[PDB]
Amino acid sequence: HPFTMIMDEFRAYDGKCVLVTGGAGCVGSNLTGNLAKAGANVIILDNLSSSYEWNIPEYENIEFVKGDILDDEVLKRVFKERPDYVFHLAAHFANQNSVDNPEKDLLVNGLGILKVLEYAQLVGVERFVYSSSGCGVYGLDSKIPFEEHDISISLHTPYQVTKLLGELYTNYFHNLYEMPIVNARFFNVFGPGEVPGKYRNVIPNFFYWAMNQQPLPITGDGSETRDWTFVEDIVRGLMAMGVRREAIGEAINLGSGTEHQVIEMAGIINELTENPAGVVYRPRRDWDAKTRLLSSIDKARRLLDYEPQVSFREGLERTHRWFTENWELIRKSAEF
Amino acid sequence: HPFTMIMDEFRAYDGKCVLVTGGAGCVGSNLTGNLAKAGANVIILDNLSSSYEWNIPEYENIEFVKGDILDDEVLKRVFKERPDYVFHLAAHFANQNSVDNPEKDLLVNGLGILKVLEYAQLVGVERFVYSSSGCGVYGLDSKIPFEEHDISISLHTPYQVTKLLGELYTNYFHNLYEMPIVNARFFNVFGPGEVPGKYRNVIPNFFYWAMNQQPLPITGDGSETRDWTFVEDIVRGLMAMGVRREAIGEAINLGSGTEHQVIEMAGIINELTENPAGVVYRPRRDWDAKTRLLSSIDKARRLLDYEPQVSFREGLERTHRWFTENWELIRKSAEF
Ligand SMILES: NC(=O)c1ccc[n+]([C@@H]2O[C@H](COP(=O)([O-])OP(=O)(O)OC[C@H]3O[C@@H](n4cnc5c(N)ncnc54)[C@H](O)[C@@H]3O)[C@@H](O)[C@H]2O)c1
Ligand SMILES: NC(=O)c1ccc[n+]([C@@H]2O[C@H](COP(=O)([O-])OP(=O)(O)OC[C@H]3O[C@@H](n4cnc5c(N)ncnc54)[C@H](O)[C@@H]3O)[C@@H](O)[C@H]2O)c1
Ligand SMILES: O=c1ccn([C@@H]2O[C@H](COP(=O)(O)OP(=O)(O)O)[C@@H](O)[C@H]2O)c(=O)[nH]1
Ligand SMILES: O=c1ccn([C@@H]2O[C@H](COP(=O)(O)OP(=O)(O)O)[C@@H](O)[C@H]2O)c(=O)[nH]1
Repeated sequence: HPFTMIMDEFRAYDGKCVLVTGGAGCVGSNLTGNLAKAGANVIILDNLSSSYEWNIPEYENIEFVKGDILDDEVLKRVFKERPDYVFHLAAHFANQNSVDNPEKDLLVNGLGILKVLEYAQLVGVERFVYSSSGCGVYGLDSKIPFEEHDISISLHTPYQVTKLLGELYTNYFHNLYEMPIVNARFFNVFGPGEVPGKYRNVIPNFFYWAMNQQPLPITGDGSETRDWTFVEDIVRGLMAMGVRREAIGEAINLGSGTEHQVIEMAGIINELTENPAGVVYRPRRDWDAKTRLLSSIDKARRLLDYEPQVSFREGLERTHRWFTENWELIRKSAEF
Repeated sequence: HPFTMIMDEFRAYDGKCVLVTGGAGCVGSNLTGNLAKAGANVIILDNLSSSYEWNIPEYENIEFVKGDILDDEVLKRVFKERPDYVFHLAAHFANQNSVDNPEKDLLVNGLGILKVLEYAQLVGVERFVYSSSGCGVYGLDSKIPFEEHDISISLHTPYQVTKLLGELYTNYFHNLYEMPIVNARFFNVFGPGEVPGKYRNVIPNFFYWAMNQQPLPITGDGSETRDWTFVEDIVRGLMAMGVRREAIGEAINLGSGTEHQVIEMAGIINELTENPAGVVYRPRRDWDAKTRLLSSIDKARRLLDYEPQVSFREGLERTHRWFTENWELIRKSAEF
């Protein structure tokens, strides 16, 4: 097998204490499962504001703490366990939600990461890994494909603003207090573990609508593109970031390095679900000025030996399977 | 006289309603005086957390509202007047204060500017001018002299972080809602109107100590440099930013474009005050990693016809005069 660094680099988590904020969500549920498999003791802190307790994997060594990253009482409760690793995935999500609710977005994404960083400073951590966003740091003035040095300060939603703000604070803690941080810049993550809903991503919403035989609403002309990254590839990146010394202090894109049109994505989902309803065209969402996103993943290749293992098609099949296996829980949980 | 654009460009403020948040402070007191002279009706919103009511100039057309930019009640009180211009100078100041009190710094600098921007959106403004910071947006990875495109996301204090955050939000309101914003990047402002104190700038603190015949404490070796910008030059820049259409959506350095050593600055102050106590050397402050600051002011030249009129020496003489004329008020007010 070629998977020597994926397997034995990660055994480094065995017996370690890992706090995952936002651990009941899409990336979090996948990450926490893999950490538990690697023998970590995992603490999830999540307020379930955009996630469901049933999504958390069932492992003896995962402890679920329902609470808010803005609440200093619960923060002391988890940080007195002295986590060796913090993966900070909790966030007010995402673009539209943030335009509607900019102050709550700042409190959760700004004051929330600041508090979590402050407690991490008090106890000391081997690593603090933050889920930043490609959309959040690359602007219309950034060249495609996006390289990590080529960030923008001219953004289109409060979510984008506060994703960058997170990097501003992790870099600050690194610079002044020598905290070993890593800034992961995710690109349109998808896969098992994202329940559909009003403020959620297009792929799970399209699966939900397609499986109710509804037409898929395309917000644009369909030629808009995204770099969609399968969640298990994201997780492999994150786990590498926790242990590689060369990741310390760095910002690193986690993407597929390929782009697909919205119309293709919709076609694949309709094909897999045997949806006869096709698509309908709607106007672009007003804040959606960045209609092409494509990452450069060469830095991740260099520092992490990161390489996506799952094709777009394979990813969508795995997503479909999760939908069919959990359809009743999803039906009940989805809030539009 | 050569001052045609300084004089008749600014008559544009005559009869206009101008809100100046942070208006009782150093830059604010100077700005509000000049706006009142130009015939503007001025509303100051200031909580006096680092300023004194005696500093506000006495003009019939200045209305002082004691209140907090985080308080939605007082925000409605000032914004129902329908200001034509907003100059947003209110800020939790500055580097050390922010390291000590990072959460309050974020609430004031982040949530505060967000709220003020939200109300400006509701009423509509001809211009929203924000006092960002050279120190806040240029890093160790930025080339000296600092040009406006060459920003950094790797900062050294929470104040630097939240100064950049302000630009992130003004750019957002410009991008999504077409708010006519301008981001002014000030470089080490000095002059009449800054009372000395624990968390204040070096020049007024040095005047206060020198006028008590105390040695001036140099935090470093004295070869550290700053681009010190006289407050009346800053004010001329700001007033141009309010009226020039070419400033809309732009980030622009307001500096002197020259650097001076700390040791020279100290020597001049000791000379003017006839201080016999000289200097003493202390360690660098731990967050003070940027020991050279120098702006490029060519963009301001191009867009605003900005040109500093007051030399470093002349500026320090004017500062000295303000100290001697207000010595008793300063003695009483200074909090160390
Ligand atoms: N999904 C993407 O395409 C994408 C892209 C870039 C970045 N990210 C980032 O990655 C992280 C995880 O994304 P995701 O897709 O799993 O989203 P998600 O919504 O599934 O996960 C976030 C979790 O945080 C929780 N949370 C929200 N506010 C909280 C608060 N105040 N206190 C505690 N918990 C709170 C939610 O309940 C949720 O379970 C987020 O930081 C997100 O911004 C995601
Ligand atoms: N002085 C400099 O060298 C420099 C450099 C770069 C940027 N700036 C920026 O320029 C602006 C003005 O600077 P300054 O030198 O006049 O500082 P200052 O402290 O004299 O002025 C700021 C004012 O804001 C007020 N304020 C603070 N918190 C408030 C709150 N929550 N609500 C309402 N009012 C509040 C203070 O009481 C004060 O009068 C600030 O935004 C500052 O960050 C200054
Ligand atoms: O109901 C939808 C939602 C999204 N999209 C398109 O899908 C792509 C990604 O949308 P998503 O909201 O998942 O992520 P983001 O826009 O934040 O990248 C964008 O081009 C959207 O215009 C769509 O066609 N229909
Ligand atoms: O008591 C002091 C305060 C400051 N400085 C020096 O003066 C310069 C500017 O300091 P200030 O705090 O005024 O502004 P900032 O450091 O935020 O630019 C820096 O090189 C400081 O090290 C000093 O020598 N003694």
